[PDB]
Amino acid sequence: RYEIRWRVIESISPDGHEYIYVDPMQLPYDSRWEFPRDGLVLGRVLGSGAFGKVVEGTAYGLSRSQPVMKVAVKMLKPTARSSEKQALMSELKIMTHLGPHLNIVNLLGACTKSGPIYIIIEYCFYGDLVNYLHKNRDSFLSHKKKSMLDEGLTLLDLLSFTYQVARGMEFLASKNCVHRDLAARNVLLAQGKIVKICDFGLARDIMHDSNYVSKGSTFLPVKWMAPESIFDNLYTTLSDVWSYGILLWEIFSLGGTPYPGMMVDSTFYNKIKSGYRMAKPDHATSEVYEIMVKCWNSEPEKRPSFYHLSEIVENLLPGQYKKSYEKIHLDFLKSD
Repeated sequence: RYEIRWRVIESISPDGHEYIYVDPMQLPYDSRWEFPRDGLVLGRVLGSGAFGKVVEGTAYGLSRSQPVMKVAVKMLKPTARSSEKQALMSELKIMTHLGPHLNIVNLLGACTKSGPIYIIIEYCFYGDLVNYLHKNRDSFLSHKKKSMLDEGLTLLDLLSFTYQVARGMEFLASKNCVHRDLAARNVLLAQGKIVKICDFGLARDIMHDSNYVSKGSTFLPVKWMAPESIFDNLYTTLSDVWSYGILLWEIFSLGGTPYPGMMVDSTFYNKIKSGYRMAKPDHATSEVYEIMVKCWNSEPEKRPSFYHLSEIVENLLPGQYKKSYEKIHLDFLKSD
């Protein structure tokens, strides 16, 4: 049952109600990513799920800038079915198609012969944003109080996370890529407080995860899904924009649960159909809440694009933030 959530839209109708996803099986794989298993040392498990895990590792000779490099490694469980092994390959093709960006968890290499499949990816020291925000809750709170009366976590960090996710999603959307599970649990934080969007599905157990709900064959992240996804099974980049607003609510609640205290049941769905939206989280500014509400337009075409969101949020960031971000993004693309 493992497969990546992400899809690439091959073609879409003018209205946008019909589309075709690229079938990764159609694409050939070039082995530009192949890396000798002997150049990899594996360490401790970083996350473990129903059909695979992600492990910390060190790669020797994988990078020219960093001949000794800390990495993460994705791999299936021992029982894993052939179909899912193919899903790992598909993931390799999709990443190759996207190419690099500062704010996604990037592919670095792969071991696909003479052993189990390994996907070598960037290591994100701080883990996922939910856990990071929970652990730094009281530090943010303390900063807020000091600011009120006059190394941690600040409002500038929260706006930086907001911006970097918008930039990573603008990149995916620019590639006709739809994430379909955008949420704080799928945003990792690297050293330097660089946020990196991913699909951490391999390392979760979907059946026991209360962020997902059964429908039919699968488990869906209903509280992050746009109404046309919930009701009509449609997922486009504009659906992701809805998810992005839900993610912002998680960020500015410092890792709160969306629709807190509401269970996904018939009354939940009826409230959504009636136009219910979440209230402002405690630590959102009014501008930030305005951004969320725009993302939650019932009409997909009225939602802002990720380019427009990146532009809006840049207006909330000090001019020098943008200049550091652009330098770090440059440094990243020049690496190796």
